Amino acid sequence: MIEILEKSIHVLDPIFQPVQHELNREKIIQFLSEKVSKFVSNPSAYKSDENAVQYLNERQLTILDKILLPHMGQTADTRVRKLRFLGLLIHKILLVIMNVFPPTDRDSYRTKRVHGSGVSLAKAFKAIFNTSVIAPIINGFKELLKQTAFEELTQRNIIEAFSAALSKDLNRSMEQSIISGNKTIVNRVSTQSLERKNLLNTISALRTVNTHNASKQTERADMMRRVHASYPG
Amino acid sequence: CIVDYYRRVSIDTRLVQQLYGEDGLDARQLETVRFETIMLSDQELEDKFKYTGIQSPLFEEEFSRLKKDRDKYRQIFLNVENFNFSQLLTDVRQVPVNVASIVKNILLSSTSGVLPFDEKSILQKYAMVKTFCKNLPYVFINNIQERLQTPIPVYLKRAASLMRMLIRIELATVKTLNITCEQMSAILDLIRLQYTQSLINYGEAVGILAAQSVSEPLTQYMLDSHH
Amino acid sequence: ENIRFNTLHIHYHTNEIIRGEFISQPGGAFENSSQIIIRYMTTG
Amino acid sequence: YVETEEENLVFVQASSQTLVIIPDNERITSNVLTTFEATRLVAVRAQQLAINGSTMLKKKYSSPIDIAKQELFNRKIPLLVMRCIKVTPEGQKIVEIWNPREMGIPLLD
Amino acid sequence: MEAGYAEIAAVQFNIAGDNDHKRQGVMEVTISNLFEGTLPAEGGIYDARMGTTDHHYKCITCSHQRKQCMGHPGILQMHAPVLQPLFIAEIRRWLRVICLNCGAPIVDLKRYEHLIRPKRLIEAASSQTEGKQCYVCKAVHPKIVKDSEDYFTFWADQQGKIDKLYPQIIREIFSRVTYDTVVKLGRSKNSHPEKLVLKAIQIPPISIRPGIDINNVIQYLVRKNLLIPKDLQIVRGQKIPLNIDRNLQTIQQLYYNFLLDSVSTTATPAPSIMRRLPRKEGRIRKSLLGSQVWSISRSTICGNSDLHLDEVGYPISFARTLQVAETVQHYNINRLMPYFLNGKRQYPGCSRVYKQITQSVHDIEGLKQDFRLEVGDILYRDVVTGDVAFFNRQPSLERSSIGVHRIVVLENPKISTFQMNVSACAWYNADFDGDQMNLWVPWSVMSRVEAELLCSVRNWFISTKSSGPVNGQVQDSTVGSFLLTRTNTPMGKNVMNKLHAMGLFQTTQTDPPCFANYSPTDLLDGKSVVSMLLRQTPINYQRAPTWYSEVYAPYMHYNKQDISTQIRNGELIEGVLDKKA
Amino acid sequence: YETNQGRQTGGWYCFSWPYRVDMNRFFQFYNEMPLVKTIAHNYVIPNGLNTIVAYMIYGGYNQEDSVIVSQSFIDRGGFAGTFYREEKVELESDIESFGKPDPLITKNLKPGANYEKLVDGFVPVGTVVKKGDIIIGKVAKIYIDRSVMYGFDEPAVVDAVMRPHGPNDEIFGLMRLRYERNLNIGDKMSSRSGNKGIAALALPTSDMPFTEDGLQPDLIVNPHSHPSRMTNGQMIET
Amino acid sequence: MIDQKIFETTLNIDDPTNFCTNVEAHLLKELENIYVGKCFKNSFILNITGVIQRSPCFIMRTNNSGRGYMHVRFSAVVSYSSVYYIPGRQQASAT
Amino acid sequence: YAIKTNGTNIFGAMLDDNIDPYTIVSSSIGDTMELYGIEAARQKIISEIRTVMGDKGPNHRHLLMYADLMTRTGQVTSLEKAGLNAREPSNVLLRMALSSPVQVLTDAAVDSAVNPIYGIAAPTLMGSVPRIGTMYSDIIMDEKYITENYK
Amino acid sequence: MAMQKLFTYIYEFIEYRKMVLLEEKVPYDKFVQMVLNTGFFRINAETLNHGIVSVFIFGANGKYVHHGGDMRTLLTNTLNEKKHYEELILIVDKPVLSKKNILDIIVEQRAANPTIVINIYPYHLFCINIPKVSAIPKHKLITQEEAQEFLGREYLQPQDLMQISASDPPVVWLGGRPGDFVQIERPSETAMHAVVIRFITKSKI
Amino acid sequence: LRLGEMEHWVLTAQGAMQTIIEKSHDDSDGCISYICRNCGEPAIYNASHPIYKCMNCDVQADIGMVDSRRSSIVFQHEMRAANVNITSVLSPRVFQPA
Ligand SMILES: [Mg+2]
Ligand SMILES: [Zn+2]
Ligand SMILES: [Zn+2]
Ligand SMILES: [Zn+2]
Repeated sequence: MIEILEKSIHVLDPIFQPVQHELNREKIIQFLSEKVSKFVSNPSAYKSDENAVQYLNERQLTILDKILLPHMGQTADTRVRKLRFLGLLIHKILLVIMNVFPPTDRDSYRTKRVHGSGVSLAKAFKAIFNTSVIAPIINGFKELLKQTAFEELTQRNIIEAFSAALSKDLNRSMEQSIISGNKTIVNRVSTQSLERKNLLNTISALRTVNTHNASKQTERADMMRRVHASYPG
Repeated sequence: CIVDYYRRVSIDTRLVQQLYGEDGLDARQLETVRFETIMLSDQELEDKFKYTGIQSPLFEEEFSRLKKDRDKYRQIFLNVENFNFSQLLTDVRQVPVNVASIVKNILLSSTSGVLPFDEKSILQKYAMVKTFCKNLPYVFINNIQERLQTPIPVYLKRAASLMRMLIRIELATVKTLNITCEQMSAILDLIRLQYTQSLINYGEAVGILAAQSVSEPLTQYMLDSHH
Repeated sequence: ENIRFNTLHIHYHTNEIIRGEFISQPGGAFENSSQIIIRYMTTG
Repeated sequence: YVETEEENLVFVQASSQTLVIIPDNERITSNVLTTFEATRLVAVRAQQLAINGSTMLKKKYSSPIDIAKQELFNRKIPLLVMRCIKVTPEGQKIVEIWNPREMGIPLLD
Repeated sequence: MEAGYAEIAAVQFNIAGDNDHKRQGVMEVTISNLFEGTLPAEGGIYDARMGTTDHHYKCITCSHQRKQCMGHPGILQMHAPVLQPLFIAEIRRWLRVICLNCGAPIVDLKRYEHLIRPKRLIEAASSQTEGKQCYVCKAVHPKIVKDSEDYFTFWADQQGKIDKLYPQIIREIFSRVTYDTVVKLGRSKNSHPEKLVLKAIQIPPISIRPGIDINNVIQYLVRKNLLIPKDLQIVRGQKIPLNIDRNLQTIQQLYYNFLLDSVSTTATPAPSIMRRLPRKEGRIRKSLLGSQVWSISRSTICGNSDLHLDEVGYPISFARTLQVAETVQHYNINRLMPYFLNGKRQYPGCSRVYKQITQSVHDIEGLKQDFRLEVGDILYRDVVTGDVAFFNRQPSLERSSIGVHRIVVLENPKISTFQMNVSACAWYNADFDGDQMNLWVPWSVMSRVEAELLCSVRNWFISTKSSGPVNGQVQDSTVGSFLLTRTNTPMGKNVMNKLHAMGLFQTTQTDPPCFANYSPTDLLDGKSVVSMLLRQTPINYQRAPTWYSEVYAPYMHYNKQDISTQIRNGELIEGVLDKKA
Repeated sequence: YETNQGRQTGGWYCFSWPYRVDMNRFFQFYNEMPLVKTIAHNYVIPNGLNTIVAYMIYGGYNQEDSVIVSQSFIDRGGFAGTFYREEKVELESDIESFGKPDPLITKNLKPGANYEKLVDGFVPVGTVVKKGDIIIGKVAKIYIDRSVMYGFDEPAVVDAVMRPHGPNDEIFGLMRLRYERNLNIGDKMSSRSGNKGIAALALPTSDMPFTEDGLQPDLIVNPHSHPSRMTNGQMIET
Repeated sequence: MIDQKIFETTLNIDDPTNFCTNVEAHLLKELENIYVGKCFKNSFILNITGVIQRSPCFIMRTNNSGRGYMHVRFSAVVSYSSVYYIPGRQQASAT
Repeated sequence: YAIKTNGTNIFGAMLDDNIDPYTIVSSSIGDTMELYGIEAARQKIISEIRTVMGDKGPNHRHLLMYADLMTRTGQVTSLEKAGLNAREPSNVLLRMALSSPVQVLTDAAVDSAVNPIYGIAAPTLMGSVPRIGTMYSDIIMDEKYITENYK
Repeated sequence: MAMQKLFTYIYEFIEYRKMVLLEEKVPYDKFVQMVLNTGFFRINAETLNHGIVSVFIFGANGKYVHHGGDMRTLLTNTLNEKKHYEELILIVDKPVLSKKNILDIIVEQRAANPTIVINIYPYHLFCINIPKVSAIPKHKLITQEEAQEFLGREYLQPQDLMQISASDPPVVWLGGRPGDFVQIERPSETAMHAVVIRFITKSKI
Repeated sequence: LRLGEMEHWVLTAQGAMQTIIEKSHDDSDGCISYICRNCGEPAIYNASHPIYKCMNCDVQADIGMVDSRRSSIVFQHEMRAANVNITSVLSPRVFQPA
């Protein structure tokens, strides 16, 4: 473990070389916020303004608190335990590389879930709601603030802009996600037409678990179609 | 790959095979016959095939030709067995015409039983068998060149070697004793006719045939992969 | 049919070597999950 | 679409050719019709009867395929078989012209 | 005027330069309007001179209708040159071998003079040529780079300022090169780099772009060509304004998307021209190598033990749908008359006649007054028993996958399947679990002759693959032959009286043998009747049967008269007949 | 194979079938609980019949998993039912309209099509429609013709009185075609052990083999279908 | 000025059995239907003359029409903006 | 008795003095070619294809066809597109029909390839029927028989 | 090892070439120690035409297999010997065939002296009596007039024949050149041996 | 209903043609293609409206007819639209000695 980790630490990186040997947490946070955040196209103008640097650093730390291992937590006080869990994950990976462990069985059901109707519809709905609701609303508010002064406007103007921005879509997008179910439109809605050949066919349609992946020429195609030993029952 | 008028297989004009099957035979006109001399011993070969009824070095030449053919077949197919893993020597070959069947048909259609001895007829039968075997490679050419006795190309002489072997084995004087000269001429005509019928056609798309015939067992090779 | 969330899936990269993917879902079924991919590379 | 790239390596009027005909004593192709050649001859004659209708058979037949087949069998086919494998850069076509009334006929049965 | 018969001996491929397009195109496209009335707009990208996709008019150029018109190319005179999308790699190779200012080669031609011609250009391009000196004109050669944000644009940095290599001055540079440089570099005289860049592109004929979708791409291309000023004379360093620059870039990208959209080679929303070629459903493998055909039928196959192996059961409805072309001559008018007078109403009828005097086809519903045929007429008549039909099953892996069977028309209307003998399945590797098989009846005389003389299933009885037979007795007939030929039944001796011996031969369709020598109480053996069948084709056969196996032998008592099968001249007197025989 | 075929099996496809207009749906009239049933039949309706099957050789018409079917079993209602199809067409805009076209101003009349038997642009229920008959007639440019031809060779019967109001607030045809489907020669049958078989023989009740006590089979299946597939469940079920 | 010109052409035979009975006369008949009075290959062909060379009546391969073509090399007298013998026309024009 | 090994080295075994050098039999076709010549490569190809087919395998002339095609240029050429270039470089249409039509079309255009029409794919792509069996031999109308014994 | 078998089978190869040895055969010990000593070994033979053919056996770690100038000097002075020099033969280790510099020197020398033929071969071509190998059929060169009459009977151009590389073992043992025709008696399982004629194409390097 | 690649392969393996000519040409997209034979490029011919010309070399036109398929003509047009000049050599005329 120590040998491989030291080697990995000392190996150079194409991108993060400037912060590779940096012991300053703030400098690395700012570097990452420059690299990953949009809307920062010239990472030298904001550098002079200390408040811009503060904004970028605070935004990056909030983003990482929300994004990195959120299941351990989504606040600042959980950062050490998130790093403990990340170290545990790295330990498990490098244990597998030892042949101390075997790779995860890609077809076993010890590590598989079935997500139907509710989960799939919610996962498609967040994206569809974003695109068809939040984007038109933001666009309409931006247009309204273009048309009137930021202080001049009134509450009725705000409400009318809200209601008009959504005129245009959500139903069509949801119906297309249902009807198509097409894995790249990557859609997570495993859907099939309900052919009523008989009652048994319908009830077996409602009891169907689809892999719905792609898998090229490999032993994977054969192996994932076999009857796995976790299927019984 | 298309068989041309020389029965060579050529891409456009560039050769791929000097003769289609190395024998020029259609795969649909073959039969597995037994070559009765391959497994015999020298004493057994003399007992079964050497003829003693007529004193002449001519029949000694016949038997020596038979023995030379046997030695040849043994040498080539022993080498073939050598450079392979588990392909052994067998005396059952796929030939266009089964001479034994024609002989059996003529004998069962014969007008009489065992013929009385006729030395002149025996000599005529051997001489006509020898002439037919020498003129056999003209099946790949035509009867015009056979009549003109134009030299046979070497690969055509080599193509008919197996059939010359078979004819000398089956029409040996020990087996021809009950066959008349007219019956023997009929047998020779039938052999030549079937040999002509068994030749590949000018213009056959033999590449497609080979591709299909090899790709079919690949499906079963897949199916037997799990075994 | 979906892989389990909050579970480290380590399958070999059959320039890369062994790779582990951990998809972390903060809360219930509906929370959006941020996937973190750990790679061990041939560079060391 | 990406072409999976192994990217492997390697006067518009042709000069007229004079039809040189091999003398009958130097023809090396088989004197027996191939089943392809017999089939082609029967088809060509049968279509020609379909378009013209004249015949040289003393027996009446109600179908051109039968008339053509019997014409082939009785050795009175009014068509020569031109067998040709040669074109010299010198602009010369070397063919063998075979009369099916003299060639042997394949089985066709 | 005579257009004599001819066959394409060879095909030559070349780069299509400006002159080729100029002399090939039938007209010039300068108008952006697609359609001007019902007639297409004259001079547009839909002008009738290119071709017709509707029956309402003719091509003008060829005076043919939509069926007989093959399309004709057009010329769109671009106001600025464009690079040919296919040969951008060739353009890159050419720019980096010849001097930019004078055109003479900057690499040593003597190094590649000896080399094999096609690879000379690639080795020449492999040379760096950065900062090299051109001896003949004393000009330093710059570095030619390819833009990473697109496929077509070329730059050039000479240890400094990167000027853009527009198609215009690229045409100038390529025009500077002479034939000797191209020849000595291994390229053909027709492969001059000046042909790589085009000022007058070719608009494809309407035959390949019908519509009343790539026509959209062509229309936008024409509009953007109009939006470019005609006088563009860009030199190296003209620093054209950003609007002209972006418009020329849009025009070049639009042409590139018209040709090579969604297609990436080792080089480099309507699918482009080149996307239409590859893949199974592309131009080649779906249009040329394969085809959709008329006069063809498909249905489920099913067994029928009453049909010969060389026969196929054809439902009467299909025979009424498919037609056989029989020309009316003196020898067949008598036979072909019943087909005509039956018409649409009775089987065997016919509904089509091609009158040679009118050179048109006619439906027999209106041929009551003509009432007769004549020599030189073509009559399309329903399939009848005895016709030859091609019989196919996908996948077609073997030579025997397509065989010619004789048609047996089943007049019962309730039957819609293709019926064929079980022993015939071995040709097509078919079974009757739901298989579907194709059947088309040849109609031309040549096709019928060829079918019945060469494609008849008798030719495929002996496998082309393994030189053995493919047909035989399967399942039912194998076990039946075993039962018939065995010596003893559980009731005792395996005999039958004269009546049942005759019953065996009832349904063989042959000439039944003579049982006049048998008393009504005479007991015939099974080997006896099998021999009375086999005597018609006397053969000799001597082999152990599959019924006899050493693994079984310790258990069950084999009848010694069954473990050896012997046939002498068609007289089966020994053993049983089973899979081996 | 049985898991596939039982889901392909025709039966009572929907309990509310008359209210629906479904494309290519088959409603098998008679269904039977198997003499040997399973726990699955507590939860789903069985689809099929307890046909009397004789595992015997009869003339060789049942070789290579074909089935010899009694013509009387077909006629009496065995595996019969109704097969449905639907033809729906919406107007592109207000330009179109349903109705029998006038012969003069149509300018695009179908070649040789019927165009009769239409009322107000629709073929009335209970009308037999042939391959040339025009249904849901629809003209445009209100002229020009966009009418719908039947097409199928098999004649059908019309039973649908509905011109619904679609999501775009526009009308469309949506007629339903009813087909009389007995067990024709060539229709596939299969036992619950997964032995498919194409029905190829129509033997009258007199030609069917019968036991000593008058029992005859509905289906005659070849005994050769068993040993290679080892479908002993079918034999034990019998 | 009138002059003698040698032409190459491949005919098309709609009934080869009828045609081959009197090959030479039939060939001249077909040629005078085809080429007499029309501009073709920088020439006008006033009058037809004897055929230098001909070919056996080959049967067309790529079609099932049972027709033949035959190749013909014939000399014909011609009336040879320089000049525009636009092919297929019965008169020249160099206005 | 004899030795069947895993892995191939004809050169070393030929060099070893405790084994017979004349009877080296190696599964690999490349090794057999490189140390024995194209004819021994052809024989090895026949043997390997025969082994793959097995007992049910086809007639020997088909394996002969395979080997004689793949070794007709003096080197073992594959059946993949690369072998097609090696054997038939002038047949542009055949290679376009096999795979990657765009690349080979561009290469032919820049090379100005003159493609003669032969085989099956080249005439098919040009809309003509191949010159094979029924159309291999030209049929010419019999002039003297028609003039003398007809009309 | 490759060297002793090479030593016996190279004289076997000269015997098959029907060529008379000029230099006397040294024993194996002297040959093997000289190979490391001088980096090579020279064998001279005379044809029936009475021209000199030379052979060079190079050690794997020899002087002239490592770099270019030494190789160039060796061949330049050897081809300056007053000999007829109809053919010259190089024998080098198998990876050495992939050292493009040495092949460049041999190519440029061949260009310098085109009237004689220079060839380079690996050891395995001479580590066994190749003609006596079971898997190798009986190659034999036919004379130009015999091949010409064969082609004239068949109406074949020489390039229409199947091609055989001049680097093939049995063709090298025959001494075949490009533009020569080789007749091969190959065993057959369909016709019990058959004869083909192949066209020799320039050797691959 | 399709006569695919493998059906064409099978018909070729039988040396069929004729049937191939029927099914493909005369039954799917059979057409007559005219080629100048003097320049190798497609030409224009019309028997009724007596057009006999080719754009490439106008006066020098010597059109011949080549049996083809509409798919092949469209494919050639596509290759020309990609700036690849498809020129056809055409079979040379063959004459017997005088
Ligand atoms: Mg099946
Ligand atoms: Zn047109
Ligand atoms: Zn310069
Ligand atoms: Zn032209």
